[PDB]
Amino acid sequence: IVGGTASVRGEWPWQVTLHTTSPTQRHLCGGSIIGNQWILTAAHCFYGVESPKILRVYSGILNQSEIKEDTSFFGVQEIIIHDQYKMAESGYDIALLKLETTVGYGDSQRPICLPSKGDRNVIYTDCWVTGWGYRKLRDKIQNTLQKAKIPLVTNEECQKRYRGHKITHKMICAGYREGGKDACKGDSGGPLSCKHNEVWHLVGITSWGEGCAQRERPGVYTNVVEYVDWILEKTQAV
Ligand SMILES: NCc1ccc(Cl)cc1CNC(=O)N[C@@H](Cc1ccccc1)c1nc(-c2ccc3c(N)n[nH]c3c2)c(Cl)[nH]1
Repeated sequence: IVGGTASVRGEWPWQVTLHTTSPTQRHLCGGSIIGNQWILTAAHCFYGVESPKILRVYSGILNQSEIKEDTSFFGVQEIIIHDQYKMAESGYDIALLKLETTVGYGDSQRPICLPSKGDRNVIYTDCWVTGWGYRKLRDKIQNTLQKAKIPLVTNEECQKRYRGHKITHKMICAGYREGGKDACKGDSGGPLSCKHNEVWHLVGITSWGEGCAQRERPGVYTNVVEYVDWILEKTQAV
């Protein structure tokens, strides 16, 4: 996160750190708890990932330093990538992780509500992007979970900012015209959480952008409301 601040413990209890153990254990992507066996993240995170056996999900983490060999985690039973997904810039940048065991809910880990079908017409004015990603273009993964409030941008306005790309309604953008606050390297897969009627909703999935927090370059997010049926299809399968 560029231009953000340290989060308070328990502030984003749906935020997870997805680690890889191949070749060395390290943070790979952000993610969100949406169910007691389900993590919602970005499909691009799994480029070259041949097995879910190399993945570890850590919930209830403020600081990456809390993760040691003895730290409990959730194994991944299955990686579910949207089957229309080709690349982040083309959309369908969404994936589900089916966990091997059940997340016990508490004040350190709980699910975030998915947007409602009716909420496609609602205007969110209180949106936050969270993660352990870089604070600048050339940096390292941050110890403490960072947060930054970002305004949503219309599709039309986002499309003017990305000449040469096709910004679909399955994408949602967020950023300041002058830049300064955004997601950066290591934040992808994480949430864009918006508070409306005292309830947090998973409005976006950190997907892609041209650089980090650049002037007239909004962050591009998977528009979660456009995938609620896909999420229900994969999580509510008979
Ligand atoms: N252009 C930035 C931008 C701006 C606004 C918005 Cl909304 C989205 C984005 C996108 N921001 C991303 O996170 N992009 C992902 C893409 C990607 C995901 C997974 C694997 C490969 C590529 C990314 N993650 C890392 C990364 C991961 C882990 C570590 C680590 N342990 N050390 N260093 C790291 C660095 C890099 Cl580099 N790039």
